[PDB]
Amino acid sequence: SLKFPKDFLWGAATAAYQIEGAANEDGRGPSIWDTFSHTPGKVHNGDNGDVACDHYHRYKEDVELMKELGLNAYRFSISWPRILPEGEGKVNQKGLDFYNNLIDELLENGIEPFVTLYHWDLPQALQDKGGWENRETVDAFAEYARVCFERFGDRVKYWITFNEPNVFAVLGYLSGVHPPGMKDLKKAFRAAHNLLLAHARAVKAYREISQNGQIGITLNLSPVYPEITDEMEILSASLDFIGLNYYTSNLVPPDLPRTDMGWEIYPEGLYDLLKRIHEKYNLPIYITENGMAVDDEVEDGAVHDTNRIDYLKEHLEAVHKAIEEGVNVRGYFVWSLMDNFEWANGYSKRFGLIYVDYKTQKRTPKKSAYWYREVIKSNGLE
Amino acid sequence: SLKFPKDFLWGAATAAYQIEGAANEDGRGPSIWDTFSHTPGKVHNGDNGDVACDHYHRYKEDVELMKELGLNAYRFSISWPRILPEGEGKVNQKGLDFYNNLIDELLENGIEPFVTLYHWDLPQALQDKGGWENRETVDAFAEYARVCFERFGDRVKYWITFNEPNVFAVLGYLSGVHPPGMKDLKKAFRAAHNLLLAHARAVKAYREISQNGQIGITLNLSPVYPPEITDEMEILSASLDFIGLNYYTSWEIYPEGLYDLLKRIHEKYNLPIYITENGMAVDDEVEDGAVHDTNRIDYLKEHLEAVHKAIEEGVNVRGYFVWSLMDNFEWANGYSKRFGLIYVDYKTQKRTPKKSAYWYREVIKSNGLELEH
Repeated sequence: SLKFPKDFLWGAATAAYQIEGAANEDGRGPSIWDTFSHTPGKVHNGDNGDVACDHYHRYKEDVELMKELGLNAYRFSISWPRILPEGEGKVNQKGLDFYNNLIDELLENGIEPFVTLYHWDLPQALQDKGGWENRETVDAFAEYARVCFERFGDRVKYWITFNEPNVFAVLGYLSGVHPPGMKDLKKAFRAAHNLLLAHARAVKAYREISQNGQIGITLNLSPVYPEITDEMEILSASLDFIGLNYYTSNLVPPDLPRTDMGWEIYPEGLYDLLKRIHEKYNLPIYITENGMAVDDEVEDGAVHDTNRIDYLKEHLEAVHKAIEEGVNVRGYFVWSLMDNFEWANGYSKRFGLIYVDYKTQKRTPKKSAYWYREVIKSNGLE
Repeated sequence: SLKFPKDFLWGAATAAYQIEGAANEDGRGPSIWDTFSHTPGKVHNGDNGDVACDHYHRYKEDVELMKELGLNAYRFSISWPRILPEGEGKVNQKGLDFYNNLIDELLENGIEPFVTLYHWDLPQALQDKGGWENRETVDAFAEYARVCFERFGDRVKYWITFNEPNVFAVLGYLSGVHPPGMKDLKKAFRAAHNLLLAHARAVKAYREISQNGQIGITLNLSPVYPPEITDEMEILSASLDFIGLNYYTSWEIYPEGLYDLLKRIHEKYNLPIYITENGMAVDDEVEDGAVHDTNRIDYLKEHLEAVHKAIEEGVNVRGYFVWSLMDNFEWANGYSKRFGLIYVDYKTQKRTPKKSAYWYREVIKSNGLELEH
């Protein structure tokens, strides 16, 4: 048996546009992914996030499923255009009411929020003026980050500025398979630069009103794909933790099994990566994403996804071997809590511990959900 | 009685985003008005054009209503993002199929198409790159105009480049009440400049394939709002075949203004003139299956008098189009302003001809009106 540290965080992760739905309800403005998934040829089978998991309306049931899972932490993202329909200025009280109710529901059931500010849903009004190529987007994000800290920070104490900014810059500005769908390295550089500045000014605004919580960033360090004043501002933004998203390693040759994404399953790469960061850097590490897509089928009311079981099992061995050698892994989040809209793959890729039937919105916990509940309860593995 | 020329065009007018619906169906990409109407605070009551009059699916019933009306011409717009979901590149075959079916349905009922290329629905993909502040949008519009000419021009003989480009530039870039919702005069200037260049490049592309149909543009010269020298001459190099006039008022009802303008265009310019828009919004209600919009009759009749006084003074008016054929999505006013000759109930999509439809039908049948001292 393999035990984890006592207060180790056990959670699952989602993202706003991937589960929320209610895209054009209750004062939410459109994001670039609303535009992207309404454009033919961009997303598998014309899927969009108009409805998604309808989590906006069904959050109470979803929080209750988290409690039965036994989570002590839940990673979600705030939809920027649900707070500021134009990215800045007018605030949506209804959007604030939703995340206040969500946060309070999580704490009522012993679940600690782990909130991501930007999870790729840039407000479309900002993209009309250039998006991340225009510095006024940086201003808007800082105002946006401020609003979230002031109204949610008394309850939220784990914050993330950006989810895989390195990946969005590549897929959105280099390969063009993600919005804003361009292929120009000079644009990618400018977008990346202002992403760093927006990160730094949000990190500083958090420290400037001083919450007992922490804030960091998340990166995937081996992903698989389908003037002067700014520099000083950027490097003065020291972190409290680093979030690691691991799925596979783009370097794998060894004949390995493959997921439903085509991704080779290679948990030892997680172990080494954890080691490499421990030697280079000393900050706390949270595995903010780790999961597997499976061709899941609801059977006789059940989904027997033992594939996903052994993937997470073998990856939770790798993290355990790392902590045994001093690496300060302080938490673990499965991607994902529920099947959802997986960007350009649409709904054809299921990562959830919980199956979602999109015709009925019925939630069916996968077998991995019942096994994960034991892992949290035992705080370890066999 | 006041009689019009034998070949005078009698029609009604619509615009793609205002009636079509099917906004995210059959290969259509989003327009800036899709984005605009999905943003809170931009459109009255949060209305949008997702469904509108569902004309995309109900076009054959609508064409049947046009023939009952007696129309010989019908002014509609082609949705640029229905032809090119991103404004340039891959062409949507289903979009070409729809307008081919529409035009063929019109001509089989003796109705002459009067097509507008740009009626305010810029593909959102091009707005992401700056929209009309970006010269690449000029290129995309030229290619767009070309595609339509090739696939539709063998049947279509009357073409409009832009509907009130002067109004869009003010409302989209100075006032900010229309998308892309900016308030900057220098941006209004640059957008205006690119619009004229795109107009000129499309006019010259039409002459390069030399279909002996006609090309022109539409302007409202009394709107209410309720140096690249090689460019500039390229603008002036784009001579017209006709001018389209949109008149509503100078909303004060003021038909004398119409006649005044018609002759000064006859004085100052000379092009054939089609009044491509004329109409009035009324608080229409269905009282037991009927709409008694006598107001709309008065407005039209009085304005049909002004055009008739101008024509017997030699003004070369060649056609007249009612705005609108049917109630529709009136931009930031949403569905709260009805301009149609035909009432549309948006819960059932049921079409109910108003009293003006029956009155306009007889005007066409008798090619004129009836007067008194």
